[PDB]
Amino acid sequence: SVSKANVPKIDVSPLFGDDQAAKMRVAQQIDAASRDTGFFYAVNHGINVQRLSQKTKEFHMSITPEEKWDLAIRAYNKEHQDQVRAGYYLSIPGKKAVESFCYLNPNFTPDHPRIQAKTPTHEVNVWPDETKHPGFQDFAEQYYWDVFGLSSALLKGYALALGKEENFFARHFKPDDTLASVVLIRYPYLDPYPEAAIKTAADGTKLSFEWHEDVSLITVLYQSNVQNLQVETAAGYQDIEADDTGYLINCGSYMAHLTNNYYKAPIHRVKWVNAERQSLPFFVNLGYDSVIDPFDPREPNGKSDREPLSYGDYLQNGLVSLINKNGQT
Ligand SMILES: C=C[C@@H](NC(=O)[C@H](CS)NC(=O)CCC[C@H](N)C(=O)O)C(=O)O
Ligand SMILES: [Fe+2]
Repeated sequence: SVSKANVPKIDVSPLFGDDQAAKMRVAQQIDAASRDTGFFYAVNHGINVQRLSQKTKEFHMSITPEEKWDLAIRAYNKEHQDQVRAGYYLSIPGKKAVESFCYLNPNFTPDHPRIQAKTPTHEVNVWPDETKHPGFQDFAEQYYWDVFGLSSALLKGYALALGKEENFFARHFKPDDTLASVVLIRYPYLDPYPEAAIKTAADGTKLSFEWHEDVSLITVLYQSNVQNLQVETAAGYQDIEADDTGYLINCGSYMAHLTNNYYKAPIHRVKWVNAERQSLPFFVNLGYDSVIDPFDPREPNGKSDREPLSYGDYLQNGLVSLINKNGQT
């Protein structure tokens, strides 16, 4: 058998309030989890995840092949040269099971200065027809702001955990410029399930997505109650138990960079499971020009031998590298 990963459930509700003592105790829990397996569940997070799941299901199960082409990213539809990130990511029956829809900051409007400049990683979201998907765009945009709010609170916890003032990360995480994304991923039940859509790890484990580190500062993830994720530890790969009432939180490689690897980006992978399920990450990305000066909370003077890296650089190149390593999703 595979052992269960330590993934503590942390009540993050104090991070929304003004009790500094209570916030420090939450920060300690985040520090402990970040130094151990690198995963925890945020509970008492205030988001209606059942409604998120229901609205997402309604979308995934009603969108048509025609709409998918019309919303497709550039990788699937050469007509859509502006859609590197945002849009529909198609399945390929017989070959690729997963499909998804990605959207970015709703404030990336046609008049936004980064959209006008055509700065990489900024795009105007594409949406299905309102009549075909009533309420979906409005729900999805509001969800962006709900999970943005949770993420801001979590970032206060991480900052305090690292010995910083609570706005150390959050001051770079702003509604007008965040590069954060939501992805609404459908992993289908299929009978028969295409073997071409299944990868095998060195240890024989059947996978839907190979080992990787996240391209994010942190990742704030809702999933169904179907166990699938594994994290690599010193004791080997361990199963992360599902909890469809919580958000699974981990650091990405930008956090590892900033902290000189004190908070590592945990290596994880996705087991193949023949089950209809949802994976709904929010990738907490900063602004394109955000630069956090790296430091080391294990060294007396906090100094680092890493160089500052702008977030936009990190993200554009990180997303391309992840596609190269683990395939176009
Ligand atoms: C987080 C869970 C999910 N994995 C993923 O979403 C995988 C590895 S984290 N991530 C990606 O492909 C990066 C998508 C980035 C997104 N298009 C954007 O432009 O910002 C899975 O369930 O497979
Ligand atoms: Fe991941």
